[PDB]
Amino acid sequence: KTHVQLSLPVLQVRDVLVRGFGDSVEEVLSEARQHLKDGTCGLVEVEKGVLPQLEQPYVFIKRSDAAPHGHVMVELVAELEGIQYGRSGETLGVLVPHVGEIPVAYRKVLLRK
Repeated sequence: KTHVQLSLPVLQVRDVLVRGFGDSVEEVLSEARQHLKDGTCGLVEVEKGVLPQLEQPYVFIKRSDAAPHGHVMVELVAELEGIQYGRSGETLGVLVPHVGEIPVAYRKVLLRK
């Protein structure tokens, strides 16, 4: 299927134990997609102070359309040293590995795969 419905655990930034997916733009998009498929991907909502507490390259989910069954359609965009790889809409948050942290909420999305 070209899209998959997921419900992503929303994590507080200071609880995150593994603060990024890897060391290159290509690796972090790859690992983010793998973790989404395996159900081991969390979401950190971006506010002042958040991104400097996480590791670059970043992987964002961004809105890709103006929302079936409650799930916002999203796509992945990576960022490294101020340059983004991908072009999309408003950021819904930054993706990180989930390794058991307790979430504050869940965010329903329809992920373009």
